[PDB]
Amino acid sequence: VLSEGEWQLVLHVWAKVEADVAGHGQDILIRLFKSHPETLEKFDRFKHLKTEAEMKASEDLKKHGVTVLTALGAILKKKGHHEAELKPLAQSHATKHKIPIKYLEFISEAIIHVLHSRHPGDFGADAQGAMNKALELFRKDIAAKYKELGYQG
Ligand code: HEM
Repeated sequence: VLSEGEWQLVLHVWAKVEADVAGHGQDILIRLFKSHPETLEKFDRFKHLKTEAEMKASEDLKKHGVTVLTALGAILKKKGHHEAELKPLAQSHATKHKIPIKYLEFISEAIIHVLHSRHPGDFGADAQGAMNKALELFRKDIAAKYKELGYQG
């Protein structure tokens, strides 16, 4: 359970993201795909992309980055009271997209890295720890739904 002070740190940096949702989504997906290429293989939509320059030039990838970060921002702004938002995401990512929990750990690392690059003054260690906690809570609650459905592994 995050404290109120931890949530304020999370949402203070997140408010900085929402000024350029699409640029953050590109950086985060690109980092994810470069750092963990098995993740790219889960997107039929993106698996033709073989270079970082091709990734950066894809408008469809940029669109999907906005989809991802819009869903995550709606979850973070619930401060843990996010059952209604996680249900459908857990269900589609477990049963349709077939995304292991571990890949959610990978994208959490990419989110943290990109927020540190773009917002260092609002993402010192206290905020990095709080955001780590927020993303861990996201994964914990998604993993419980995966387990229900038979996909925790
Ligand atoms: C912060 C974590 C994530 C969030 C908030 C998120 C959010 C979303 C949303 C909102 C959609 C569209 C609606 C739906 O299908 O449920 C989507 C689609 C999808 N997601 Fe994620 N996602 C996350 C992580 C991942 C990861 C790590 C992967 C793969 C490694 C992944 C793979 C996919 C795929 C394959 C689709 C369908 C894309 C398409 O072909 O249109 N997601 N995600």
